[PDB]
Amino acid sequence: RISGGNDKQGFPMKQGVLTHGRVRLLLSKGHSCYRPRRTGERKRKSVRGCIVDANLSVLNLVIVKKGEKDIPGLTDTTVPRRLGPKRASRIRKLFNLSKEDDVRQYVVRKPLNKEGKKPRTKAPKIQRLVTPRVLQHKRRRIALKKQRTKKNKEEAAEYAKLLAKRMKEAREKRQEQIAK
Amino acid sequence: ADIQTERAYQKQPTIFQNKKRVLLGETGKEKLPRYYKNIGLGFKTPKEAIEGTYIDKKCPFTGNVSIRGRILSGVVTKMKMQRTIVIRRDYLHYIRKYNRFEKRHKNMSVHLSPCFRDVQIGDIVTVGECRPLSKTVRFNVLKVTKAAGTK
Amino acid sequence: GISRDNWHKRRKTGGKRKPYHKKRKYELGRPAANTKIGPRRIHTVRVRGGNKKYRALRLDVGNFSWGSECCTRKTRIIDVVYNASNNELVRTKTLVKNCIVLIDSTPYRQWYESHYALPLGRKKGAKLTPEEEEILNKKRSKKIQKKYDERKKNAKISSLLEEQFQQGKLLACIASRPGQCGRADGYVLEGKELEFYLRKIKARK
Amino acid sequence: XXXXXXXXXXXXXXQRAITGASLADIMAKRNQKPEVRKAQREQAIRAAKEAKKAKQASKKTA
RNA sequence: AAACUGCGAAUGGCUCAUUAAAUCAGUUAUGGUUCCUUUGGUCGCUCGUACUUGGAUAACUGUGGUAAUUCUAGAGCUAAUACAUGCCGACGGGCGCUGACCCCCUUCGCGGGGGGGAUGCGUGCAUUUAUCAGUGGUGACUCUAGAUAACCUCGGGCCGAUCGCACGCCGGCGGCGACGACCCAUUCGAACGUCUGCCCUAUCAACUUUCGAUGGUAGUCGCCGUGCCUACCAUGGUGACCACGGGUGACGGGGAAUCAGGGUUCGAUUCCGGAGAGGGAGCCUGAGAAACGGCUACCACAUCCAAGGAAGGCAGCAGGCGCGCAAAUU
Ligand SMILES: [Mg+2]
Ligand SMILES: [Mg+2]
Ligand SMILES: [Mg+2]
Ligand SMILES: [Mg+2]
Ligand SMILES: [Mg+2]
Ligand SMILES: [Mg+2]
Ligand SMILES: [Mg+2]
Ligand SMILES: [Mg+2]
Ligand SMILES: [Mg+2]
Ligand SMILES: [Mg+2]
Ligand SMILES: [Mg+2]
Ligand SMILES: [Mg+2]
Ligand SMILES: [Mg+2]
Ligand SMILES: [Mg+2]
Ligand SMILES: [Mg+2]
Ligand SMILES: [Mg+2]
Ligand SMILES: [Mg+2]
Ligand SMILES: [Mg+2]
Ligand SMILES: [Mg+2]
Ligand SMILES: [Mg+2]
Ligand SMILES: [Mg+2]
Ligand SMILES: [Mg+2]
Ligand SMILES: [Mg+2]
Repeated sequence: RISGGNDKQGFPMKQGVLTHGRVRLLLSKGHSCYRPRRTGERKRKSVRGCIVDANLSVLNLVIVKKGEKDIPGLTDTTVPRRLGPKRASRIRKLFNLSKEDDVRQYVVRKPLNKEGKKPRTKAPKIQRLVTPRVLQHKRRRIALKKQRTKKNKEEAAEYAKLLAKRMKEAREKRQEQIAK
Repeated sequence: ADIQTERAYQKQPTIFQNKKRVLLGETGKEKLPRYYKNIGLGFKTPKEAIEGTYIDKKCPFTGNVSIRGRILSGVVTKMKMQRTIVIRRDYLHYIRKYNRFEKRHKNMSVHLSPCFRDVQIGDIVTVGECRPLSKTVRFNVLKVTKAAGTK
Repeated sequence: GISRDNWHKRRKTGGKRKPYHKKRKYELGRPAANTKIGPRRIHTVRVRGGNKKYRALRLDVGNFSWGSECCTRKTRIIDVVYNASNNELVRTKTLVKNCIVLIDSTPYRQWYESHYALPLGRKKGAKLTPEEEEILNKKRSKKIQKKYDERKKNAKISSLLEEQFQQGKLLACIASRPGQCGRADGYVLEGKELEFYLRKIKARK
Repeated sequence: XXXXXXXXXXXXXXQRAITGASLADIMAKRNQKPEVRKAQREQAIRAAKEAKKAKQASKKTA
């Protein structure tokens, strides 16, 4: 499957453009082949189109299906992924775990070594792991919710009780002044 | 009738006329209740507003504006604009060097509610300041006093 | 871009002033959002202070108050009959504040006939369907029949309105400006204004 | 004369050995059946419960 | 370390080209608006996978291209307070409309009256509209609060899927903090208005209005008040109290020099305000720029080139050239 462009002048190929040669484009964030210096800045740049010619410096090819014979560079040796999964659910995925299995046990460890230095095992910190801390913060903020509700209850009761002591004296003043 | 000149219908935005009634109360009369407000500085809102039939949104009494700011007075000179007049304020500007004043004047365009009428060129009008009504019109006529020679 | 500034302008006397500063952000005008009747289309604009202005390119529904009987229902908009500002704006059928518009009688007539149990805008042919007869003729209990009967004194309608229902289309006017607001919402034309505008639109012929 | 057809291509996640666990270990833990895993879970859970009530006794001791 | 994220880069610094009721000063207003932050308020008021959810991407690994840059493509991985998605919980209800049926009083009975009630439909703050009534507040609201009907943007509003430190209590409970957050209020403001004030000129006496001049009515646009802009009407508005036009070796003030009293002259320059970043114009980002140590053009200038292309902005500090009577250390 055809992927990457480069042309004799060095420009990338942007998958949208339908031409052969250069096109001047205004690139914004999220577009291909430009990474912005300042937030929300656009640049005008030169982009070689998505159609393939003898003009190209370089052409990048993905391999979708392997047919028969093994190529020297691209097949025989397999290079591992460094860095297995850092998120809890991704781990439950890799190892097919029910919700009730300890993720802590299954995490991939990096077998770190160097000449002259003691052999190490590294493990990434798991994120989105339920844990005494996380569980605590929850009941914490709920507790704050109880507090607010209580406060509104007590304050309401209070001001209601105070309003009456003003109201009976307003009635006393109005009634006494009127009957006079 | 005769109140509605314009292409659009002429209303008093804060009053609901179409409140339904018995056919015994429809035979009595149609009197759409005025909205009028008491303007604050102690100008009694004229009789001709609260009874009157006209509709002007920019009038201080029967419409939406609030009178806050400077309160000025002047004399009416030119009224050919519809619902506005040009008044002139005179004063003496002191020149320090010569120790004397020179005369000066300024012309203000100022809006005039159709309740006041018979407002006649050369009579004293006291105005108060409003939020801008137009390009040159920032004021509003609060009360009209006749010229010294009225009969 | 479009500057709604005051300083490109003559003085009160009319001497042109030379602008002291070049155009400022906050004096900016935007392009006109004309609003047409069709399937709902809306574009959010970010304005001064970072608040969202909701802009309406195509509208269909609007909700309206039938003020006499004090209700409000969510209705489908049909057409622009009349505009005080511009005839051009009627022609392209553009929704602005205070232009005048035809709406479905339907949800109103439904509410009404549920409230008063009375016929509205029905043909003198009198032809009815089962749901209709079971809502209108219904069944009552003593306290009920007294309630409804007590309201029957109240409900009678301006001949103009009555006719409108018979045609299926009501005359209404838009109080909210869809351009900045995002909804075209408004009120049914009743009584004096209704008769007035009727006179204007008969005059349009 | 024209093209009416829009091709639908599929995405496949293959498997690679992740550094520190070769594909044999990944598949060793993956293909592990429900009996094995349920035993391991309940055993670790009970070991942890014992350590925890031991540390509750060690909270009330101090 | 890096990189993502958040914030800042709108201040400060420089200069005085433009600019003559403009800027600006004292004066007032915002009841006609926007406001990152800070400070306090709110944040189980809504009756309808959660002991935790989805996908991607950078650093990193690697394969690269181009003479050239703070250029960047393709392939592998993997995070969140990035993006998204989305619950339990309180919660039992209360209140509105509906009301199958039921009771009681009354009645010869119809009827009249008082109730009680299964059933659905609605249920908060913001949003937009209409109507009703008249807790608190003003010199004055079409104010604030209340009640009714509905509304609610797929280019979506609020309701915390987050972080740390102590560790304790009867398998449950919680102390302090950190970020967040709609909305009030507040602070810093900002933006438009009010009243009065400017140098010379008549060898400038009439000026503006088909292309908004002045006002009216309805809108559009805007953060809102406004010919700001459109549509339709009206024919206005300014002027010897000097309009309009021209000039200024004109940024305006606070001030300076000189002075008996009165003046005359100067204020580019360290404080306050305004404008501008070679000239014009136009936008992204944002609470806030029409920003220039952001960007996109055109004009004028000028740098690199492998001739395809790329990159510019000292009226910041130094310093250099030119101009000049005239001004300091890379
Ligand atoms: Mg805000
Ligand atoms: Mg960064
Ligand atoms: Mg901050
Ligand atoms: Mg706060
Ligand atoms: Mg690399
Ligand atoms: Mg990749
Ligand atoms: Mg107007
Ligand atoms: Mg208007
Ligand atoms: Mg016009
Ligand atoms: Mg100058
Ligand atoms: Mg000077
Ligand atoms: Mg100065
Ligand atoms: Mg200097
Ligand atoms: Mg300064
Ligand atoms: Mg500037
Ligand atoms: Mg220069
Ligand atoms: Mg910012
Ligand atoms: Mg610029
Ligand atoms: Mg610079
Ligand atoms: Mg700067
Ligand atoms: Mg220098
Ligand atoms: Mg020399
Ligand atoms: Mg010297």
